[PDB]
Amino acid sequence: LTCGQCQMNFPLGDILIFIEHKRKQCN
Ligand SMILES: [Zn+2]
Repeated sequence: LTCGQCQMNFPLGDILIFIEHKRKQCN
């Protein structure tokens, strides 16, 4: 997944990381 806030791209199977960032790291 890719998030503009963190401006980073992730390959398939790494969606878990995206959720964590948007959890408490993406405020
Ligand atoms: Zn983010």
